[PDB]
Amino acid sequence: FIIAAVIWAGFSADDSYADIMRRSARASDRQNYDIIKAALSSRKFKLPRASTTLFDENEPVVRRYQIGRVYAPFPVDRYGSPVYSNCTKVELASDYNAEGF
Amino acid sequence: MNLEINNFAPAISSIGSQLCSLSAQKLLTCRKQYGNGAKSFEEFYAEIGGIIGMMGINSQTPSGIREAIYRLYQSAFLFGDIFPESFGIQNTQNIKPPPGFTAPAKKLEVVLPQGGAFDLIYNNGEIRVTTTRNVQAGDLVCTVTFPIQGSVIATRNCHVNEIGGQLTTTRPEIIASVPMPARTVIVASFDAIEIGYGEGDDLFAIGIAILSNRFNGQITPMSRHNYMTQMFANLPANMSERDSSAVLHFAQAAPVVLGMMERLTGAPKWVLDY
Amino acid sequence: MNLEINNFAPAISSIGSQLCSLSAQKLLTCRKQYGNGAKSFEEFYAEIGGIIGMMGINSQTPSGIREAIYRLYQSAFLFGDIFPESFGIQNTQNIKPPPGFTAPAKKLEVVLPQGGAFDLIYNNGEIRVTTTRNVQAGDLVCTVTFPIQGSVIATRNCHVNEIGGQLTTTRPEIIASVPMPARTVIVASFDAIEIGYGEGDDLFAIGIAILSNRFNGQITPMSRHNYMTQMFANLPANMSERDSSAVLHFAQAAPVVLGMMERLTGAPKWVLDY
Amino acid sequence: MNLEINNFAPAISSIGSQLCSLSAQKLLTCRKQYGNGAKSFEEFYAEIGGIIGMMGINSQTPSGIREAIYRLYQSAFLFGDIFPESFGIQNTQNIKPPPGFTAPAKKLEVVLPQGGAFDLIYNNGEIRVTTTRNVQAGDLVCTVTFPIQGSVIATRNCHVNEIGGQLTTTRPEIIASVPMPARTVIVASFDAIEIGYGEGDDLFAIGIAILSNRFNGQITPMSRHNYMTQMFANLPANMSERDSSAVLHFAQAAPVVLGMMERLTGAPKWVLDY
Amino acid sequence: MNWSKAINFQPFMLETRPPLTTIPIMDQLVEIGERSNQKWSMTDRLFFAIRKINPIFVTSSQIPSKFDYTILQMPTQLIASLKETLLFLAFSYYLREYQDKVGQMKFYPVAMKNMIPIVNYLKDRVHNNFDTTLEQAYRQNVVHTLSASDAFDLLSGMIATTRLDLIQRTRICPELLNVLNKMSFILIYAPNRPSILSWKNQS
Repeated sequence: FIIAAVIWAGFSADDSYADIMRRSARASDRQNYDIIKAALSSRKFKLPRASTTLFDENEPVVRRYQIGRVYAPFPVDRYGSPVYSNCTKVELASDYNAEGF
Repeated sequence: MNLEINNFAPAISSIGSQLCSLSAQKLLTCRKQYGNGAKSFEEFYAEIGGIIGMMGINSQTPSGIREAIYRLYQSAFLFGDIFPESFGIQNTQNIKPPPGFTAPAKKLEVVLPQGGAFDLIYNNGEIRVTTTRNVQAGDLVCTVTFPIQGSVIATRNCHVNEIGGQLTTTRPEIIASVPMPARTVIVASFDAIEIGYGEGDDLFAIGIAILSNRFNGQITPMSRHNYMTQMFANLPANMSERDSSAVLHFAQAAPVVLGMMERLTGAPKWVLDY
Repeated sequence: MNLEINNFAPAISSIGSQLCSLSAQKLLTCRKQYGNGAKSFEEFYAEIGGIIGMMGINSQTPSGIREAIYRLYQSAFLFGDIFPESFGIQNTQNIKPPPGFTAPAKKLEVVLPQGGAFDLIYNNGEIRVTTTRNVQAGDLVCTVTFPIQGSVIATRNCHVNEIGGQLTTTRPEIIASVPMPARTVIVASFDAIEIGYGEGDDLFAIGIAILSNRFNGQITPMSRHNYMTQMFANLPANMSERDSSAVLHFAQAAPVVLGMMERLTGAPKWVLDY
Repeated sequence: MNLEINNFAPAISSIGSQLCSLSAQKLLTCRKQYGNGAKSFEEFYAEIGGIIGMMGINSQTPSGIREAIYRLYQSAFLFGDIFPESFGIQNTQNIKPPPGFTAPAKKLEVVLPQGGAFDLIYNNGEIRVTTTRNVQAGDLVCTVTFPIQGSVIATRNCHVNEIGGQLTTTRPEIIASVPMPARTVIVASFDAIEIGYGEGDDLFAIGIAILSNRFNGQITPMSRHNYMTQMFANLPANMSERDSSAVLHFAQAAPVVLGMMERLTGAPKWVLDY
Repeated sequence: MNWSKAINFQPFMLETRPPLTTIPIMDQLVEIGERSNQKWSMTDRLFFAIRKINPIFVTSSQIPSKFDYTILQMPTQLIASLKETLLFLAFSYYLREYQDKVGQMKFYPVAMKNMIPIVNYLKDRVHNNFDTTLEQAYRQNVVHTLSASDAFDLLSGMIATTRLDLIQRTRICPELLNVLNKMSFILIYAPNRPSILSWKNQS
């Protein structure tokens, strides 16, 4: 949520960083993150988000204990393609101006 | 057809309409940039037309759009209690109004009140009943159930509440003006527009079958008029006229877009200009 | 046979079918590389047949696979309801389509309408009906309760809704075409496929006994046809036909794999190619 | 159906069958390694199900295989006798043999002698006729127009050429052997195999619609048996059994693969192992 | 477990654990549960959180459960009000940070009145425009409309404890005192004021 707010502070027309940080009261961290993420994958703005999937390929070996699946820390796929949650290419029709930066 | 429309329908319908409009825009854009060559049009569309980036659609192929349409349709109109938390549904506080209806009212639905005193037949633009007995002046003979809007033309031996040629109410009712003998015939023609749109009926036929093959026990293929009448009849009573418009826009946009992705022809204006 | 199938059955059935597929592929591989030697094939399989690459088995022995099958079967078909019906699992975990059914429909199941106007006997692939009284053309004589699909052959004194030799619906009903005097006979034969799989009946016979020894009160030994008819009859009404196939595949595969692990012969293509 | 088969049908069929087998093998290869995550299997197949090294195919997506199948089918079986220069045909004589037929002959096709002497009714695998008038021993009763190979069972009041229970000729003729008066009935049952491949009948029904929605003027939805009877009837007289086998194999494989690319289940053995 | 303190074994809390053979299967279903957002809180918007509040009747204790999604009911015929529903929801939410996550046996409080009608009313009375949160609903329907003593009397009826038992028991178990403190309740017995209970100054 904090990363999303820092990014969205410079693309929103009206809300500043403090205004977005204030949204904590009327919602949750997950819900506010979902809102800002949906705002960053609209027609006006498109910022790809790094994502990952579960991994299940193991090379067989005799062992005593149980085995499980783990997420892949890196955001690339088994076939080398990048994995992104919203869009594959950055296309934003504005400039990032926040607090004079 | 059995279906239960929930309270959360407008939120799903907004996303569905946005997805359909994006698909139509991509289809037309790729249709203008196709140069004749080794690859056929469908191969060209499969490679680039499918790519659309929104939360909840995870594919650069038309199959992803098809699955998204299926999931949203099942969440909104089907009986199973399903909601897709992965789309941009959290920020649906405000909903853009959908385009106004343009479907001509050719077969308008009415209900004879009681007593079997009138026999009903239909025409291209007009209705007419035969009185089987004496009738008093100023009583109800028929009333519409499917809302219409437009002008009234060629009314005979009856009266409707219209001023300046325009009907004042979305549910007009016809009442006799003079006590009339048995075998008299009262008529009323309307140049009005019923619920739903008119363009894209060819795509509707091949999309309703597509989305009926999946939900094989829930949806039966049939014409657009009966589909829309049943959708309107299944709407909850406690719903505004603004949300019902979005729900009924998505309910028709889904089949026409499903059929449009099969036959790579153009797209209707109401689907595209949402 | 009394059993309670919940709304979580497809999710458990996907894991069960994957486990069965992996177990069968290992047996064909071990079976291909056995070299005649002091050690028998049973010991040779039991020493390396459980080493498969699959999460969720806490043992590298056939006993681990057997216990995993037991717990999956108990969770899916015998435990009862798990969680509220609104619990969302389909959105994050998608399942894989099971192979299409291949079991020929020999004893097709039908139910006579009320009134005792008909006599029913069975045959190899057809049913013939004897009228006890006079019957007018165009009324129900039979209707199937076990779904069926395929072609139709040799209809006499009856009409079935079909186009080009192919049945239009999965639940056809038999109606007359000509008025029939009493003691008439009407037949209907189908070259069609019922619900289930036709290969691996020898394995099923002993697998059902193996899993009926453990669940003595719930499951009883029976033929494959009766087992599948009851399993289809116990499916929840509010469930898609795309998930019912996934449930039924595991429902029949579990006895087949249990009996396969005893008689170490080959495996059917339906269990292997999942 | 109306369709013309040119003299170079085997050459087109030998490429179409290879393409179908390649696509099916790729389908199983991708089905074996499906991650079972948030993406459905349809998106997975649409993303990685293409063939990259075959001359003739111009896209790396499944749509390319579909379009190639459409071109090959239109060239081989439809009115346009267009020779596809795009696929590389070097020798029109070399033709890999196709797998042998596996379709059981349930509804055997027979024609009466034209004397109006017998009545014909059908059964599961046998035909039986009743004599309208007196008939002497040693004359034709029935003859089959659809070639059939297999064994003979339950031959009563008739004679067929047989060696050790096996039929001699591929088109047996039924001749009465005893002077039989007074409207008697003769039977003839065959445990034989007709033309085509029984497996994968579900995919044929869904693929024939797919390829009839395109060639609607020439192809109509129907059952597999009627489709194969007409396809065999349209074969040229100057055609050997080695070539007609390839033509019929492609004729059945094309709808099956077209319907398999929609419902991503497994593939039949006769398609995989071509 | 000793780590579960002594609050998990109170008379008003019921322990649940699935059949032993099905424990491995239930563990991997709830994992798909956390992969989805199958949980609710107080500091979240009601628009979707109202969907994931589904109390069930406890016929038997051998039932599977997720600690962040399960709400139990006793099979009775009495119907609770809205304030009682919110009080029980707050209690159950703030009581689950003492859940014993190592031992398989989960412990949940059991409501003594039916909560289905109020949940359905809220779920059908909620729209896309409104931004109300579960915590805000609790505040505006309990904290700002009732006295602390009345709210405590209501809460006790939901958990089948005499208000005297709960008040006495808070003196022995600091965990229960913290749980009540999270709900804006304050218990100071030092001055002889008219009421032992009061609401916490907000902001």
